Amino acid sequence: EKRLEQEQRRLEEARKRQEAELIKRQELIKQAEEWNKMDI
Amino acid sequence: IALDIEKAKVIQSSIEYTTLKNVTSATEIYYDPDPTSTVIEEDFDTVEAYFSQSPWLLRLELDRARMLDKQLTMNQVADKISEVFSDDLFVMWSEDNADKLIIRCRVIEEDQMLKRIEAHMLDLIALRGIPGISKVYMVKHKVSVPDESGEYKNEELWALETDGINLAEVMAVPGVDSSRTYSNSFVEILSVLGIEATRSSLYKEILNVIAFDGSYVNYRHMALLVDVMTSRGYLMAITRHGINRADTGALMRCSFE
Amino acid sequence: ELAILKEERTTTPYLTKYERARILGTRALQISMNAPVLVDIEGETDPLQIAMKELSQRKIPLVIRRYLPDGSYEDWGCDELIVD
Amino acid sequence: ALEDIMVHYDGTTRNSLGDIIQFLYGEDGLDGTQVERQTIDTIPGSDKAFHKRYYVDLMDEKNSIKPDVIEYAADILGDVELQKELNSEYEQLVSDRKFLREIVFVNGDHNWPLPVNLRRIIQNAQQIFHLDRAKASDLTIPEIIHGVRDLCKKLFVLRGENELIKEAQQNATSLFQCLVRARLATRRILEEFRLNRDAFEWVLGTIEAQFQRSLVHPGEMVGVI
Amino acid sequence: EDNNRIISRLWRSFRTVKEMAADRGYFISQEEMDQSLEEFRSKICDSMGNPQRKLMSFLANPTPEALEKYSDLGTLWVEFCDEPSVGIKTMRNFCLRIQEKNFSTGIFIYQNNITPSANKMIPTVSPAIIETFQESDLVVNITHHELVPKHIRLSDGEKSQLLQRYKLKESQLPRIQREDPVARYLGLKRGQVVKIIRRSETSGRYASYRICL
Repeated sequence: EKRLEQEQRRLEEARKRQEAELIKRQELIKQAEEWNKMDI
Repeated sequence: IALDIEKAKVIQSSIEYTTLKNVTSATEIYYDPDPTSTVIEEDFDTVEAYFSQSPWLLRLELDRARMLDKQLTMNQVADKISEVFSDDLFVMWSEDNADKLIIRCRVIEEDQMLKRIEAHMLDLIALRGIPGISKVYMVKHKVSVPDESGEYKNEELWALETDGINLAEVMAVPGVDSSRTYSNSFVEILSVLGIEATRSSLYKEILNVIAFDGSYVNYRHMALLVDVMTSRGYLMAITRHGINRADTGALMRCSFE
Repeated sequence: ELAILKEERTTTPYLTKYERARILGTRALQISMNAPVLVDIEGETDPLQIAMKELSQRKIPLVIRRYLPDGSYEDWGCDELIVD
Repeated sequence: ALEDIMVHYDGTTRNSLGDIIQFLYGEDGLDGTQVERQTIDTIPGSDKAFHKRYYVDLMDEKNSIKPDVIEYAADILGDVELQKELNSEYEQLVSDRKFLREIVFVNGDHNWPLPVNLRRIIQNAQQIFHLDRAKASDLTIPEIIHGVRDLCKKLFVLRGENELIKEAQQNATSLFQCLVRARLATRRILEEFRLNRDAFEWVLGTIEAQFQRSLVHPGEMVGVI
Repeated sequence: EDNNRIISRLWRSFRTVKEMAADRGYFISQEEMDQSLEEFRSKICDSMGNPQRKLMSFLANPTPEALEKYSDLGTLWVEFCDEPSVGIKTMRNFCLRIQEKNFSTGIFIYQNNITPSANKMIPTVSPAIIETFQESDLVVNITHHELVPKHIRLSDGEKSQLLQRYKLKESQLPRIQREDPVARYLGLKRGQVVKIIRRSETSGRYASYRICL
């Protein structure tokens, strides 16, 4: 059970990191879409 | 696809190079001044049914047997000719139910020009398949794969072996395991997959040559040889043009050749 | 500069067969040229046999200098190299 | 083409210019004459056979070490720390099986030339110490585990405390360590070979010494060979 | 029909480019990595199904791990070119776009071929780096081949540690060409070292190093 708890903690940490990186990524996606619209 | 013979045959047909010359049985040139009719009585029915520029008629008869064997369509051949010649030639093709599969063409002193165009047609009209792959064979391979219980059990799978090499194009064909396509010409392997793949392929070829007659040579010797041949970033042939083009001492190099 | 300190010596601690052969040859030649013998000789007369007897007892007064590819070297005494 | 290539004192294989051909001769640093065909025991067989051969359970009585082969069979059942040690050993074995079966030898071939013949060493120990008879061994499980674990760290191909040197040293003996752990498992030692203590230290010392003797000698002209 | 196969090949090239950008250290969202073929047709193909290469251009920034390990990693701009043949004008305007938006690295994927004049202005785009790939050779990801081991670019500190450990000079390492397919996949610049961890039948695992040219 101790091993399972540690595994769950690490999984939650990884999930938080992925969410933060996705939040950062969406800004770049928006900028890219705006610039591609500008080129058109 | 590996475990199904029908899909494997479909892939084999899709890969092999086939040109118009492969299926063409004979070609002929006729004089016919009426674009809306013809002089030949045999082809008169088909052309009149179709109808319901230069007078020089260029026709050619396709072998029905091989045309069927290559799983081709008269419409496909006509479309290929039209694509390669745009609208510079008016093309009519007989139906599949005709006694002889024929296709007629017309230009929109030209006899020599027509002969040259016919030669070019027989030369470089590509119907389907990867260029450079002359022949393809179906081969059964025995592979030992762990079972659901972890036991290793033999298994038979279908694979293709070709004549001629085009690694980059064949790797891109859908239905082909692009992560395992292999060639016995490591120059192409170097041009496609890099230098480490060239090292592995070179070792495999050398081991194949040595071990064909049942002989065994320790791994480290062949490893050293293929590490020497590929240590400069490119294949260094074991000749004067490979060895003597190094930075070694002049006295050492002059003692060889 | 080029010499490597005794504490940082990283080569093998064993006497390679080439080093063993060269050491035996040099010691045999030196004995044949009337060098002092550092072990007691019972009844032996062959210089090579005396050299082998000296080597087995770690009494050969020679030093191996092992040259690294960059030019630096390590000095190993034949009395501190392990011999099979 | 290959004349001026020689194994140097740092283990690398270089030509006359000093250019590196290999970072370790034969990728393991061994001599061509000191290797033999051996079978790695963790590769073949079904999962059930592997589990039966290598797993040891100290809680279930009928899935434990037989009591007639060990003197201390009374105070073994129910121990949890010793079970932790056994579980670590079995996890190491499973990792070795996965590494060999999925990366190195995908086709499952398990007969490969490797240094120091283990079968010969074991039968020599059995003949030397008279390991016949139904006598019970006095070799405790922690001694087996710690001895094999320490042995797998004394197979020096490269000397030095550098981190990159340690990584190369660990890489150079992966297959051989897999072989050693496959042969010198706890269950196999206690049941199949029935070694006692003295035989066990003799086997460990012999393995280490023979491995040291099977390395390549600096100054080999391996290119000409 | 042929439109379907063209779209499929374009989708495969897009997936390969995204994988390449991920390998070089930049961050690509997991949802974008698994962006399937039907979604690609929905987003790119028009009413007649024709694709626009201009809608596929994207941007990426290095992950914190890659940024920490490699301090020279900037922003990456990847653009597909509509023109089947690229000339001096198109390369010049691409260079202008890179310079005005101060991108560290720009990848320019063309369709058929690149004129020699366009090739002659690639080295003069400093300090930004412009790398060109053909569409045909990106259909298959070569780094997923069986014969191709894993190449990892070494940082400057690791390269220094390597040269100190072996007491080497840069000319004494095994070499890898700059036009080598894996070298172009990793965007190797002259003087950089890749570590290759390789299968070995004598020791299991063997790590080799090569230096670019």
